[PDB]
Amino acid sequence: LPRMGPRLPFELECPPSRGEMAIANDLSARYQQWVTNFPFPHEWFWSGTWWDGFDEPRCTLLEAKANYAFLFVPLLGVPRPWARAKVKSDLLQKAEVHSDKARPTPPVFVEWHFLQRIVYEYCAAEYLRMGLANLKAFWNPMPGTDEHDDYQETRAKEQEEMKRFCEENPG
Amino acid sequence: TDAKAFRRYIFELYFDPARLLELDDDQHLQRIERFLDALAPLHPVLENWYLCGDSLRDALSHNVTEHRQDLAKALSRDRRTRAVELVLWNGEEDPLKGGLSLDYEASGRAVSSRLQLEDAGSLLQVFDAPASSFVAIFLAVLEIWPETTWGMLAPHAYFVHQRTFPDRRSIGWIGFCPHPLRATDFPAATELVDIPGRGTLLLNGREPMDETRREHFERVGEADIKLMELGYLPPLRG
Repeated sequence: LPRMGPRLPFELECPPSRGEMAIANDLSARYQQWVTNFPFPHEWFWSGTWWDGFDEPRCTLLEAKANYAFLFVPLLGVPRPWARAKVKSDLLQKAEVHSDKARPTPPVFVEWHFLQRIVYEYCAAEYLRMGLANLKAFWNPMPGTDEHDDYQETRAKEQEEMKRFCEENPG
Repeated sequence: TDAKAFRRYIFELYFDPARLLELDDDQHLQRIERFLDALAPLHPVLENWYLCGDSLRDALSHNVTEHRQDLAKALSRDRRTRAVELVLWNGEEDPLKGGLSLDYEASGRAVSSRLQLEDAGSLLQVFDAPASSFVAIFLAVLEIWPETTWGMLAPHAYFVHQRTFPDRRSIGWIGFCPHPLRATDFPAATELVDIPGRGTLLLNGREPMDETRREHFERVGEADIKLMELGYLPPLRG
């Protein structure tokens, strides 16, 4: 039952709106534009911290991660041993500093959207064991990819598994 | 024995962040050096240690056990809130053959001052007697780091979803508790190893824990409950 992703608007109480857009220093670029609708390399800079995107209506800061499966063993579910340094600094440490830098935890949520599934699966578990309550992880792939394909048939196989179970039961 | 579907395992040891922060770059490097020396006799995959890399080939360029002067190259020092960070790996790419890495971070926060080995499950593939060998590692850390405040070897699946107190740590299959414990207060198959004035090592059975058989599951659950009842079970964030 993977987390359902909301949609994103366009752009140009919830503090992050006191930030602005800055320049950060192309499969990865495309996917962040698809998750954030932020033009070129612009990113949201608030609380002295970088965020890939910002949903001001939903009061949610956004981050997108793509092309990190080569750093994992695709079946065991663990990162390759030599790649533990990159996973720590790129995927785990930056995700802690994000959960730490939100103040009103009722309105301010953070969401990490992963193109790839095994990267989402690892991160979602590692985020729960770190005490990151206000950070949710999503497998939200941009279309025209192998993933989007396995995404459509996964939600299709859920409605199928739900079709049989529901009509033969109360729930 | 090598298997096709094995169990991911967490192997973590926490330290006092305040005391560990004040160690300089030179004292940190002797701790890690001693640690790698204590790992060497336990299995041949734990002899060599390589550096992290962008690719697989870049991660095999430098051998810190063959070239010892290159160990200082893998120690970071932040300008605000000095925080050392060290990541090695043994040199094996496949966890099924013993591929494992060493992550040693001490920044000054309770949650961020720890030492761990990624996928203890790789060691389960290589360890004939996993109990005796893992206890050796614990005793090595306690010998080398007197600042140790906790340690936990537990299945990743258990500790994330099935553990008794979700706002607390766990003792896992083999955990360290920094107190004197009483063999009366724990299940029969749970055996203790007191450290002179340091604490107790718990061993919930000598057989590797499983999260699908009830004989293993109840043994560490009762253990966790007694630790919480005595007020020795720490919370997660701290």
